Amino acid sequence: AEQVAAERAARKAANKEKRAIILERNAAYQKEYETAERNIIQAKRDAKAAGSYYVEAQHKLVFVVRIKGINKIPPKPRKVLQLLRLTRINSGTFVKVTKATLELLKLIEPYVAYGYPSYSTIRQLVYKRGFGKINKQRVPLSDNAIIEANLGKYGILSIDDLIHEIITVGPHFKQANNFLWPFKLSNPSGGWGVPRKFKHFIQGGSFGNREEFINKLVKSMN
Amino acid sequence: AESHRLYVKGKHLSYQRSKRVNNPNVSLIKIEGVATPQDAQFYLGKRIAYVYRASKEVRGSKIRVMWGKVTRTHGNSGVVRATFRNNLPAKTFGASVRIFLYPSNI
Amino acid sequence: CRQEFLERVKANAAKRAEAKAQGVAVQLKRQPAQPRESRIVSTEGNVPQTLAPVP
Amino acid sequence: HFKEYQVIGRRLPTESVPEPKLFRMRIFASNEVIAKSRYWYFLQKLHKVKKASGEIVSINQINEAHPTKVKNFGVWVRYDSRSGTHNMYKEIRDVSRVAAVETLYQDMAARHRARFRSIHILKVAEIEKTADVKRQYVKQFLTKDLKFPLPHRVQKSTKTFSYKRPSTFY
Amino acid sequence: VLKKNPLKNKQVLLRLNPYAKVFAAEKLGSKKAEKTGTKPAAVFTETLK
Amino acid sequence: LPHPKIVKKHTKKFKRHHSDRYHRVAENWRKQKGIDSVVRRRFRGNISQPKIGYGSNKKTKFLSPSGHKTFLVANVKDLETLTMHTKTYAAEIAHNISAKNRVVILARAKALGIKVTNPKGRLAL
RNA sequence: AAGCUCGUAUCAGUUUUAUGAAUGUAAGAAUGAAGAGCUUUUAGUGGGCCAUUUUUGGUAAGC
RNA sequence: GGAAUACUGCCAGCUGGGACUGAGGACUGCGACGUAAGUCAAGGAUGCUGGCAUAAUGGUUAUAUGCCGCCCGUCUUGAAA
RNA sequence: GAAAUUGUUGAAAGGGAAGGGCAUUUGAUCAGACA
Repeated sequence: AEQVAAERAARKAANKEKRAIILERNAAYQKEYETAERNIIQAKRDAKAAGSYYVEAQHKLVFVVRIKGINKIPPKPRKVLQLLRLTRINSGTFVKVTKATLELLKLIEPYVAYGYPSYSTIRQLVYKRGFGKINKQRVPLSDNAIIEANLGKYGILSIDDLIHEIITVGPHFKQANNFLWPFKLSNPSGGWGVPRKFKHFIQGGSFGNREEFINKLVKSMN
Repeated sequence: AESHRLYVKGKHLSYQRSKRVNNPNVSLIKIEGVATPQDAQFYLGKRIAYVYRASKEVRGSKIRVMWGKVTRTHGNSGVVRATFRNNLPAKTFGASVRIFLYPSNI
Repeated sequence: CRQEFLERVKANAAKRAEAKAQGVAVQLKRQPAQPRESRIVSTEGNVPQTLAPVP
Repeated sequence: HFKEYQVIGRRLPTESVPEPKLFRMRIFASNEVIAKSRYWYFLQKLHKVKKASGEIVSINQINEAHPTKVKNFGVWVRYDSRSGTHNMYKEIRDVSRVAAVETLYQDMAARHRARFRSIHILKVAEIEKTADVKRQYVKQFLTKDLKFPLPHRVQKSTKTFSYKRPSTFY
Repeated sequence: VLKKNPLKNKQVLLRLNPYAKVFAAEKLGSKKAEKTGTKPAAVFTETLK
Repeated sequence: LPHPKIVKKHTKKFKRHHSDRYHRVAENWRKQKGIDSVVRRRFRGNISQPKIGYGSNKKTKFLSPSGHKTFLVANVKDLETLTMHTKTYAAEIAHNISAKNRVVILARAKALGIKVTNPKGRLAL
């Protein structure tokens, strides 16, 4: 029989072409992030030079990690935690920040530790704890064809396109986020820092908004 | 002449435990001359042997041995955890246990 | 109770006619209150004046 | 351990009122997030505003000007108690403002049982000229050629058994 | 059949993300930037102190 | 035949509660039906119970230490069934087979190369 | 448990916006889920004790 | 004026030590290196080497030792009793 | 010719309880593989 190497070679050519498209996309995203953060730095410096003040653009993305057990929780927040897919303790998800989502966060403050993620944390979360909801069935990522097969409908064709849709909160954020199975994190490597976990972060605890120290926290949980 | 010691003498203190539940699978060992967690990092992976003396001569010796490796530092005083092939007898809480110098990273 | 629905559907009828009569990016959906965008606020006349519990 | 923060806010720019008065204050905290929260807490007390009505415009770490010169600080403090709130003036000799407020917070907890949420730091000032330093325990160290010993010193043991019977000379 | 993590095991790191070769080659994480002389004004300095 | 190493999960016997206390209560396992039993509500320091978690590995289930499934055999015609499956099954001569017939089965199993688990059964000299 | 539909846009102890004198509606808002509806019938079940927060009465004090 | 450094954050930077794990069983896939052929840390352990070959594994068992562990059944009640 | 219950012989343990679970030492005893 024919087709033994012919269709194989043609498939390999198609693989090389698809890979090259992903490469130039990744270079474009890399240059995008670099120039973006440089713009924030330079605009800050220019504001100081003008004798002005530069406010930053408010963060449009939070990472939420459940801090408490399943029990002795009122129903008003218990429903909310199911809606943010925080089903067990240390389970984490990304949330798009709106007026609708911020009050959901305010209801569950004693039960979660949330903050604003950097690129490095999201990159490490998706590379290590990356799992997809393919019809169901928590599929491990490992291959770019697995991402493209489901999310090629929404443009996304690789692992870094997915990360791009997460951080630069895009037109198809809902589908990339809901595709991602809620991250199952270990207890933090260095410990929680605090003696008592259930005080607010401002008053020597873990729960509530920490804004930037979620990067230090989640990277140890990862 | 008098000294033939090629190991560091140490004491089997206790099992790995809470207040109410002991885990016989992990035994805590104090190595002599070690006072920090930093010093005991040299001692991880090294073979410990508890050398005891039994009256019946099994295989041409009245001396019996239990082997095990040091696994991880335990606390802030240089006491180290240890996992043995067969666990230590629990009667050996405060017995001399021989921490050897192989396998060497020196 | 549903006083806004019928009015916003009438607005949807106005924005569907405007959709057909123009090279359009439609957007008829209400989007919730977004995070605040960056701005360079100048302190030339309006000086950043100090305060404290003096009292 | 502390850090000084300049934190500003100007109740969000709306219609008919553009560019409000930018309320600036110096806040001692451990990090940026606590400083921000403390600033909102102070604003709600200084006048009738809220967290949602305003915005943090600039948060900035104020490093100490000369962290090598020993200064004579005087700190105006007020704090909530078992009874009503009351003013207090404690004089602290230290190198930096961060370290001086640090010694104050630990002393306030030690002598008055006031935690971090109770204490309102009003004003930290350098006392430039000596003999204007009011407190006697600070004026105690401002004498000419101060030579004092440390009698009876403990020798910290690394082992359990010693072979000397220790000598607490100095 | 088994989950090989990226970050460690550089081979699966190159399986995903073909740019990883180029990123490592140019260093691109330890990338230097050009300096300017935009000094802060008198107003910012006086209100900081 | 190539087999995995055998992991048993529970080497011990699941003895009935208070089987060692009373003589009338057999050592044979029964579940404590009563609602106020500390065994049924699985307290700290009480006897362990048979549950499906203790299930043996499917690839090494029913296997003797040698990696053989034991198979009871009465006579030659039943032993001749394991001609093809010599490294999977091993013969077990039934308890009631006479000393006259055991020598027949042992010689025949030596010829076909089928392993007998119990020689020395009724083989006194 | 059984049959017949749709496996869906059938919805949710949740937030938002708007309508209103901590509860009421609607949504071409958010977020979450593939276990939805309709008949037919078949077991068990029909006590309460403790505590937190609202609120009305109380008094040496509990309440 | 010209520098250093702390702290904070990043590196798809490099280099050691230690622990537990090796599931699967001809080949398919995704990759990397190579001028190509071929190789590989890339769809889950192989290579080399030694002692013993029996009571040395291990089991059953009597005891010792560390830690845990109310007496079952019924009947009450919101519970224990 | 069972158990309850008892005698003898051999081993072991035992300072105001005993029997039970996890783990091991010790003593006793036993299974294959080397057909």
